[PDB]
Amino acid sequence: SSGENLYFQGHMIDFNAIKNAELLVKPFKVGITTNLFTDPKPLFKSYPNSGFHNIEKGKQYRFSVREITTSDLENDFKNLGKCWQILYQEVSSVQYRDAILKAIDLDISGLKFKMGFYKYYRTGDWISPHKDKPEKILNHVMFFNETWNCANGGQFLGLRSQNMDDIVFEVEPLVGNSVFFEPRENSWHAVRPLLCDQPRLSVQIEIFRTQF
Ligand SMILES: O=C(O)CCC(=O)C(=O)O
Ligand SMILES: [Fe+3]
Repeated sequence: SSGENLYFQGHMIDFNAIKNAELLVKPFKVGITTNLFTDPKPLFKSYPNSGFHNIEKGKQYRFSVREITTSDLENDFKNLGKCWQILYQEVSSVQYRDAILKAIDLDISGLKFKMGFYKYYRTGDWISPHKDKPEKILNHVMFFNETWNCANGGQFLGLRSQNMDDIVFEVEPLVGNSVFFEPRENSWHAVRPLLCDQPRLSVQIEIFRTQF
C-alpha cells in the first residue's frame, strides 16, 4: 500500500522528460521522450471523440484531425476535457520554451503555434515519407494510447531517405512517448499504415514564424 502522504506533481508535463530526452544527431537532430506525462492513465479516455474531419491525399496520407481553434480559446475550452486546456497552457508557457532550449539548443520565444488532435483509426490510415514543410520551425508529436499492439502498424518511422523501407528508428504510439524535431532537408519520417481499425491517438504542436 502507498503511503499516507503527499506526492509531487508540478505540471501535467514532466519537463525533465524533454530536457533529458533521447537525442539523435544522425540521420537528423530529433528528440524522443519517455514518460512525458506525470499522470498518463486518464488521458486516453479524455481524448476527444467528436469534431474531427477526415483528410487524405492519394506526399500521401489518410487520417482525421480536430484542430484547437479560436472558438476553444473564447469559450474557455468548454467542448474539451480540462486536461487539454492545461496542455495548451503548458505548451504556451516559459517552462516549455526553456525545456526545448535545453534539449536541442533552439529558442522558440516569440514564435507562433498550431495545436491539433490527430487520429488514425481505419485500416490503411498512414502518412508517406516526407520531411515537413520548411515553414515549420519545430514539430512535436505526442502520443496518448494506453495500449498498442505493435503488429497493428502505426509506428512513427524515422527514415534515411524518402523510402518506407529505409528505416533508422521507430517509436511506438504509447502515452509518454513523443518526438520533436526541426524540419530540415533530410528530416524524413512516416507512419507505418494501420493493419486494422484501432484508434491511434496523438497531438501535434507545429511551431512557426510564417503562417501556412
Ligand atoms: O503521427 C505521427 O506519428 C507523425 C505525423 C506527421 O509527420 C505529420 O502529420 O506531418
Ligand atoms: Fe510530419
